[PDB]
Amino acid sequence: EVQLVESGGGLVQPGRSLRLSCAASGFTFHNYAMHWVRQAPGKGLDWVTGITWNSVNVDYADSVKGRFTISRDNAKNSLYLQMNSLRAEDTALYYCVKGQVWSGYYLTHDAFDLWGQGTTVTVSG
Amino acid sequence: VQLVESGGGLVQPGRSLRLSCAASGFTFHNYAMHWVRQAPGKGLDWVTGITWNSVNVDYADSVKGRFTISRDNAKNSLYLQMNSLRAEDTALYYCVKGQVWSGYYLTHDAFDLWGQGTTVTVSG
Amino acid sequence: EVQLVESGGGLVQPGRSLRLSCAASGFTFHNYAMHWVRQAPGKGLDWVTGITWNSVNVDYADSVKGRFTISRDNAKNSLYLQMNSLRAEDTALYYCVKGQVWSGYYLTHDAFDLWGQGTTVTVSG
Amino acid sequence: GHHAVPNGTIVKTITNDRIEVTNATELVQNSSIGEICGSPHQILDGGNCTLIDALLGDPQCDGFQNKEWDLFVERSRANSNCYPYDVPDYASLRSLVASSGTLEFKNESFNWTGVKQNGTSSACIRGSSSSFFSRLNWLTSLNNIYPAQNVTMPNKEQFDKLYIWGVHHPDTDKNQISLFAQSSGRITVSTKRSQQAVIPNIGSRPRIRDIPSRISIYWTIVKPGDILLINSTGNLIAPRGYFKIRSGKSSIMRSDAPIGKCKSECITPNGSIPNDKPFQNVNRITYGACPRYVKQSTLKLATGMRNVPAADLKSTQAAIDQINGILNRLIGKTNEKFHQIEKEFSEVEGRVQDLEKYVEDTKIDLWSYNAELLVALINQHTIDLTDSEM
Amino acid sequence: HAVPNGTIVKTITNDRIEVTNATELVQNSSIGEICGSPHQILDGGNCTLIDALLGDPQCDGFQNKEWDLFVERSRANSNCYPYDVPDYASLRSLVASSGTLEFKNESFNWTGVKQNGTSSACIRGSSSSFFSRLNWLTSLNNIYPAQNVTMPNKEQFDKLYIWGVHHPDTDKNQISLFAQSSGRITVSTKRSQQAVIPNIGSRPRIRDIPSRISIYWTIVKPGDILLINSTGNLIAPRGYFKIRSGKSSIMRSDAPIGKCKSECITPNGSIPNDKPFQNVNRITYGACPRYVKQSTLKLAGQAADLKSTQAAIDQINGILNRLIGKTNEKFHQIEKEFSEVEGRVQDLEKYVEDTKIDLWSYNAELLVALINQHTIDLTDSEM
Amino acid sequence: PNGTIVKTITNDRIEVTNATELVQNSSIGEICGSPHQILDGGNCTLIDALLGDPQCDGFQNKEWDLFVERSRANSNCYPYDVPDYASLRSLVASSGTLEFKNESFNWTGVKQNGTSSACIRGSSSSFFSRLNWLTSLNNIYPAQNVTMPNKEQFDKLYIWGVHHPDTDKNQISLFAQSSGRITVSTKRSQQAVIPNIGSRPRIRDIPSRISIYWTIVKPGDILLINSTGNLIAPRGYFKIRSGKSSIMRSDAPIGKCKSECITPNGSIPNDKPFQNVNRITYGACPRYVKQSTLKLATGMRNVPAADLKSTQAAIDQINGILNRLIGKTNEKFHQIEKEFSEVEGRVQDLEKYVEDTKIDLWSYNAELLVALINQHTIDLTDSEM
Amino acid sequence: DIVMTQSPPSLSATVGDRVTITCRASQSISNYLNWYQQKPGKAPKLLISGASSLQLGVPSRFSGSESGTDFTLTISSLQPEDCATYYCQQGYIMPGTFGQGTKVDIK
Amino acid sequence: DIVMTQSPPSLSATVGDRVTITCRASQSISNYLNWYQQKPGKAPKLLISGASSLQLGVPSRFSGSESGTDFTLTISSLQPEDCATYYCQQGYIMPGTFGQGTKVDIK
Amino acid sequence: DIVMTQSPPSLSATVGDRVTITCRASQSISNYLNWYQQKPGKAPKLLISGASSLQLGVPSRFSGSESGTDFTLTISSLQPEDCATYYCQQGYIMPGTFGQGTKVDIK
Ligand SMILES: *[C@@H]1O[C@H](CO)[C@@H](O[C@@H]2O[C@H](CO)[C@@H](O[C@@H]3O[C@H](CO[C@H]4O[C@H](CO[C@H]5O[C@H](CO)[C@@H](O)[C@H](O)[C@@H]5O)[C@@H](O)[C@H](O[C@H]5O[C@H](CO)[C@@H](O)[C@H](O)[C@@H]5O)[C@@H]4O)[C@@H](O)[C@H](O[C@H]4O[C@H](CO)[C@@H](O)[C@H](O[C@H]5O[C@H](CO)[C@@H](O)[C@H](O)[C@@H]5O)[C@@H]4O)[C@@H]3O)[C@H](O)[C@H]2NC(C)=O)[C@H](O)[C@H]1NC(C)=O
Ligand SMILES: *[C@@H]1O[C@H](CO)[C@@H](O[C@@H]2O[C@H](CO)[C@@H](O[C@@H]3O[C@H](CO[C@H]4O[C@H](CO)[C@@H](O)[C@H](O)[C@@H]4O)[C@@H](O)[C@H](O[C@H]4O[C@H](CO)[C@@H](O)[C@H](O)[C@@H]4O)[C@@H]3O)[C@H](O)[C@H]2NC(C)=O)[C@H](O)[C@H]1NC(C)=O
Ligand SMILES: *[C@@H]1O[C@H](CO)[C@@H](O[C@@H]2O[C@H](CO)[C@@H](O[C@@H]3O[C@H](CO)[C@@H](O)[C@H](O)[C@@H]3O)[C@H](O)[C@H]2NC(C)=O)[C@H](O)[C@H]1NC(C)=O
Repeated sequence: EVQLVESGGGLVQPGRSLRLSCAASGFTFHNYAMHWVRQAPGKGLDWVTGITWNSVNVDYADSVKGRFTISRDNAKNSLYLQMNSLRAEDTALYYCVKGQVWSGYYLTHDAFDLWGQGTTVTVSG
Repeated sequence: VQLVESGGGLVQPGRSLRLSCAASGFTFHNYAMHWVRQAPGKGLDWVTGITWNSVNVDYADSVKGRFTISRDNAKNSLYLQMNSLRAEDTALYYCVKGQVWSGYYLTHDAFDLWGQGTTVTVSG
Repeated sequence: EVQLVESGGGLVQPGRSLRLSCAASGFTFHNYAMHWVRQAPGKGLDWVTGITWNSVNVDYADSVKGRFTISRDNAKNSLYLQMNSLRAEDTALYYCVKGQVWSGYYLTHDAFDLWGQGTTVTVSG
Repeated sequence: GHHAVPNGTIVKTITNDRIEVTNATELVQNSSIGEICGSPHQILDGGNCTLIDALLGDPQCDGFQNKEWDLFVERSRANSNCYPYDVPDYASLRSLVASSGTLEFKNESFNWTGVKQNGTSSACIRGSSSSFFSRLNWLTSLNNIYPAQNVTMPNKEQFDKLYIWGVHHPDTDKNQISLFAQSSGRITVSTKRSQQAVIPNIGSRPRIRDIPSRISIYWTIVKPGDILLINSTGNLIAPRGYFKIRSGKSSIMRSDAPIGKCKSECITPNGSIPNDKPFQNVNRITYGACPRYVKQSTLKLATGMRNVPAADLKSTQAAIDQINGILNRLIGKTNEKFHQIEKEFSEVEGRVQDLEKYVEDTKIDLWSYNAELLVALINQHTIDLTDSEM
Repeated sequence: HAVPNGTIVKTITNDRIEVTNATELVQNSSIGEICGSPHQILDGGNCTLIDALLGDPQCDGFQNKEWDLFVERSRANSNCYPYDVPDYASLRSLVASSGTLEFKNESFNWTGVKQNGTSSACIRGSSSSFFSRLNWLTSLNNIYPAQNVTMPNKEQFDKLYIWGVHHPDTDKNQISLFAQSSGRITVSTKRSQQAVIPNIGSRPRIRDIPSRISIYWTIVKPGDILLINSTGNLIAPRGYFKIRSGKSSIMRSDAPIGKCKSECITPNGSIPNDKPFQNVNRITYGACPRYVKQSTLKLAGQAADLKSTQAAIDQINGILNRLIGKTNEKFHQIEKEFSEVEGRVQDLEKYVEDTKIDLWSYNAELLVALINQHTIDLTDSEM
Repeated sequence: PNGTIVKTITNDRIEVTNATELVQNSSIGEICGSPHQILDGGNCTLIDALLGDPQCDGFQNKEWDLFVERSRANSNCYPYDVPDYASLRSLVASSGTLEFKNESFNWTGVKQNGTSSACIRGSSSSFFSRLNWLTSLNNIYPAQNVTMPNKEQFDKLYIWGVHHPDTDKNQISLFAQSSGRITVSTKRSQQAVIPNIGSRPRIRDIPSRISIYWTIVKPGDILLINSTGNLIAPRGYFKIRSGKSSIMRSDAPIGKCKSECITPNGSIPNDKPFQNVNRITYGACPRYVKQSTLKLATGMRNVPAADLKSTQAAIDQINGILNRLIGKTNEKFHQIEKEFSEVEGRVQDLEKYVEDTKIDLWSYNAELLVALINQHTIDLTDSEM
Repeated sequence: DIVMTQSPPSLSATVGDRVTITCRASQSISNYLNWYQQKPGKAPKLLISGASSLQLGVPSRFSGSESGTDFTLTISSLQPEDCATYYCQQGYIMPGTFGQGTKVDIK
Repeated sequence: DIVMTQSPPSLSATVGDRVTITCRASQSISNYLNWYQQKPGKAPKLLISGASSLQLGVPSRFSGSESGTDFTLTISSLQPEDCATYYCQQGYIMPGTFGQGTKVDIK
Repeated sequence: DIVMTQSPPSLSATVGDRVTITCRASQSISNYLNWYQQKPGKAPKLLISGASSLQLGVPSRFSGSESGTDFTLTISSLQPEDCATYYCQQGYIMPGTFGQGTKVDIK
């Protein structure tokens, strides 16, 4: 059916970089906007980044500005996240999220209709 | 489709009578019903009429105060009661039916069904 | 098969008379106007006479104004031309042409949609 | 020497914006009485009821049968308690019946071969039994057979006749077969000058009083010497007779004011208003000998003279005569208008409604400009003439 | 100076004042003839505009004729196949403002059909006929194949096409005319489409016909293409008319046409346009005075002083020159008289006309009062 | 020295010292957008933005106070026709906003999100972003009976459509049934539509068309959609509001200036009471008069000094007149259309008649007002001396 | 009450001829006039209601018209079955005002 | 009355080439111009009427146009069968006037 | 940068009772609020979008309403399957602002 599978993650030392991948299967990928969200262990849900189809409007959160990069590949049906500089505040479970509007130029006025079972990223010695 | 009548006869002046009209073949609780009397070889006269809801009831001037008209929709019947009869009321009575399907008032209509009258004679 | 057939041509002396007849077959005759057009040997095309379906508006050319008569018979499906006085300038091939407008009152706003192989008229000694 | 007043009033002229005078009159009326009292006019209170419901014969509107009027008052609590229906041109029929001014109904004996007549529904309850509209006939198949109808009625009288008929729109095909014995019906009502052909549409609709079907109402006008022909094959709501169309003064108003007892000639939805003054500020909707509408709260005409704080009779009489002549020319002479266009809309429709609003706004602006200029001119010339008497 | 025979006029501060001359500013009479020198008038005796456009026999002499004002008479009737126009007013206004009937033939394909059908109620001469600008298409050998014709617009002006749909009385008639039980017509361009389905049913007989014809019109722009794809009940076109923008209009009037020169036409007749206002009719053509609802409006030893007299005469004549003579030209406007009951649009039109008449009457009264007051003031100031 | 000629009632030409102009004859060719929210719809009509054009995507979920339509606007997707185009355009323009809210309709056994080659969104074929082309799935098109209530506190606008295919083969291939029918109803209105097969001229290699319809659902109401075939479903609902908003056709650049009165030629100042530029205006604008010059006598008559009190009195009176006339303007936001590209008939004639009546009446009023004020100004300035 | 007047108290006509009966009313009734036919020894039968609307079953030779504030009932071919007494009635106000009858005989 | 002038009195073209013939009128004719083709020894045949309306049976390579004030007849792909004389005629006002023909030959 | 406030932080109810969760926003979001339900150890599932639109597959016992300036999510008949954490999220401005959690426990 419809699913989003996330790969990557694990244990990384502070100041190092790694790349997470999200593969979508079951829907037209070049129509819906895609987001990355994260949840700390037993704390809450925090928005991370978001991109649209055609990759014109890209938005990041204030705490992840300048060190994070999100990209798309509509031919290969993939959403990529690259994190370069990492701190201990990013140890979380990451979810790859699908949007609801069928074709949205802008990233707002939307809702999260599909979520994926995220991957664990730990930043520790 | 007929309106039959009963109750006619010979009564002395100053006494009472009760005529009954029974309707069959049509929906009774829609049409207005009147009574019309005809003297022997004289003409036709109007005496009273009633609507489907028994809200508007009208009487002729010469029969005011002594004549009562009533209706029972469940039993499909129309009743007339005479109390103080005189020699001017010896006539043949017709139980007539109105034409409008559902009239709130007794006016603006005609008489589309007539019964075969019953005879009322007031004499010694 | 829609056709017009002409008859009555020949050789006549100057100052004498002639009568040409045109028979129409294959179309409703009382709906179309009818004209006569003559062509000199090796020269251009010239308009001669014209009539309508009701024989109400009849028009003639300037050079044949007085001595030419055109008539129509709807019952017999015929168009007749009568020439009273003939000169040497009238030796030509005559075409009996039909009009294009269906039930036209006037002769003007139309075109000649059917032509007949005309007959030869020679006015010489 | 002139006279002065301890009090004062402020008026507007052309050269001056504020002039103190001795006496000023108000040319605009800002208040009403709150009661629509029909002494000179005939007013019909359509409580519980609209005009179309009274026309069709709603069980609640049964008391409006064969009743004439000069103004129809339609209230905001009016509802429907019968079979659900729609009118494809509601405003046109409402205006036509409102301007006719009469609900007189005369029965006719249509032929109607081989059908079941006087169909009743449980959505309409008259008394304690299921019923239907009193001026329409629901034609239903008899013995699972609905023969084609072809009936004619000529107009041998000396007036136009209005016929109100309808088309039944069922919900499902099963209902259509059970009611009219045919998969698809078709209605053709024609005269010598017009034709109306209607095809019913089958589909579900939201339930009003447990009824998923609807009824579409149509009307026809038959002129003298014409014939009305009805050639339906199914889904016909036949007429039981004809109404009378008249030309005269009559209209319909939407208001919520009580009806009283007074001789007022001008009616507005707020209430009855006196017509002595030439202008008004209450409502755009009027009926009968009404002052014109302006958007000004106050418009005062200087019926006096300027003040700067024995007797002569000839000059005083001359000034009084001229001022009273001006007042006679202005105050009292009012034109009468019956059955204007609608000025309030409860929906949004589009081009026609925008055109109507534009027309009314243009009228209001032009008349406001006229009122301001007229008061300024009259005040200027009044001051000039009263200063010319010295 | 004084006069023995005076006149009575109205000012702002005076209602009845006596003056000397008191000319008149409203016209209350007409000569009773529709003069035709400046404008081109077309008398449609026994002929409506739509009948002339379609080409019924009685109007055969109106084809290919231009006009500036079409005159329709009350005796006009139709003597051909019964027909109905679903939007009669719009088509009448369109053709009236176009100002020309000019037909150019076109050669449509029309495969496998019988053309030029005739009816016994449209007699032209002594034989049955039909409209001269429409083509009644009927089945041939009990077959009516589908039509797929197309015509492009390679010219420099819009083309008007008039076509129709036949509504027969019974199914037997429909089959006998067009082989299909139910027909359907689709006429479309690059910007608009029109789909029509005939309605079978009986109608009152006009000239022994229970069937009818519904008339529709399309307009094709200079870069468009007209497509006709009907498979039944089609009264095909025979060509296209020319649509122009001009100063033409229509008028209903039972008045004779004479040889005279005048610029302002009303249904009662032609009226002079010197005075600024009128009282005859609200329907006008050309340079006409405004309509007011008032019967009359009027505007003002021994020696002599030439200078003062000349000054007063000059000022009064300047006022008169400003008022008298300068009129405005309105050619095509909305309808002001109706012979039916319609509804919203008719009420809106009546409201518009009443508003205009009331406002112009108020303007006329105020203007005459103002000018009289100032005329009296200035003539009193010169003495 | 220099003089100005003005017009009164008694005299047609009087030489006065100073005279002002009450008619604006010029405009800066820029639609200033400082105090009004102006949305430039380049290459995009209002209806093409209400629906989802592949080139009008940037206008979605946008608000405006005035919409500017350009003459170069064109459509670049599936051909469509609106049976009442003017009404829908006016309704959406006066609504003042496009805000789509998605809804989850209960469509059964059908193929959704159908695309076409007319719309191209970047590289792939597509369709409108606010509609839903429902076709058949596995050669079956089950009947759709879908309900949606209005539990909110504002009216909801639904835009749906019908599909008109070229031939019967195309209809059967798209929808299994030979003839479809659509019924969209509420508790107070109903619309039943039947498609019409037939060939049409090809726009972007398509002989089919789409008809567009709209429905308004009030609070406490319910929208029912019952369709057997040929339905272009909606993806959600728009929001209808009442306010000040309109739509204009103007080929003028948008600038950073500030001005209140807009016109298709540009933004014009509103100090003077009248104008001569265009009959189509937005906001607090001067009235339209056919005249080109209307001059008010702001000075005394001209014939070829310690009296300060008389000078002050005259100046105060004239300045009071000017204050009454100059600067006080009325605000009209949404009006009727005043330009037509096609010939239609009765309603267009009625609109033209209404505008002509308004223009003539206001021109007469302007001329009379200038005449009276000139006459009284000259009279008072003569009386002061 | 509104008195009703019928013109011919008795009329005789040949079979096939034309018979006309006229009625007048004291006040104005909005065409609410009904015609009744009574054979000897039987109940009345309504012929025309509304002065112009023919009831079902009545032969087409009976016609009703309004002319000059008078109401007319016309028989075009007087068959022998049309010998009866003809009465007029109103319905506008309700005191009940059947008029006197017109008796028709056949030669 | 109205004199018609044809621009080329004689034209020669190769098979497949484009050929244009022009006609001018003295007065204004409301696009009522008809083109006629006559082979030697046969009767004339009407090609286009109204300057833009092709008649049935005429090949599509013939086109007619109004180039402002001149009337043009264009043959796109000339063929050996298109060797004849071409005339332009008016219909506005009688008498009908034919212009002198244009003779076309094949190289 | 909107601060979403939720109430109550923790709730307890019996099987069958009525449960209400309220959410407020710092600024005015034009009815763009989404409700999310997360069970322990699973991904969030969207319940209501637009504050009034139920997504497909969500039981009808869930309702969303706009009570004044607050947004309410109501469970009419709580069931043992409805023990989770609920969040309210905005969509007007781009930075997604999830609220805190309302943990619901059955008795
Ligand atoms: C109703 O009234 C209207 C007017 O209002 C009438 O319409 C006019 O009809 C005229 C004929 O009466 C016609 O003029 C002739 O046109 C043809 C051209 O051929 C084309 O037409 C034929 C006929 O079928 C079509 O027309 C009839 C008309 O009723 C329709 O019913 C039918 O459905 C068709 O629409 C077609 O057979 C022919 O097809 C061939 O060409 C096409 C390509 O164009 C191919 O696809 C197809 O396979 C065929 O090859 C054409 O469509 C000419 O025949 C004719 O000119 C000749 O006329 C006669 C013989 O008919 C004869 O004198 C000469 O013929 C010879 O001419 C040349 C010299 O030898 C040479 O080509 C041959 O030898 C040829 O045999 C003469 O030249 C006419 O020009 C008008 O065009 C038409 N006008 C309009 C405006 O439509 C209509 O008839 C009336 N109908 C009735 C029922 O009363
Ligand atoms: C196409 O889709 C529409 C919309 O979904 C369907 O229309 C609905 O049809 C059903 C019946 O099939 C209607 O339900 C009935 O409504 C009546 C009103 O009573 C209830 O009203 C509302 C609910 O509608 C509530 O307040 C409450 O439940 C009321 O009782 C009654 O006539 C019916 O009685 C039943 O009521 C309850 C409900 O189970 C039971 O206790 C009773 O014993 C009894 O069974 C029933 O509720 C519903 O109202 C329709 N909706 C609308 C909007 O009209 C169409 O049926 C569907 N299909 C087709 C072919 O059109
Ligand atoms: C208009 O009214 C007339 C009244 O006669 C209707 O005509 C009748 O139509 C019915 C239904 O089609 C016909 O019945 C059927 O007709 C054919 C044989 O003709 C056949 O299918 C069946 O055996 C059956 O009889 C009926 O014959 C026909 N009557 C006449 C006299 O023509 C007509 O249908 C009505 N039109 C509309 C639009 O309602």
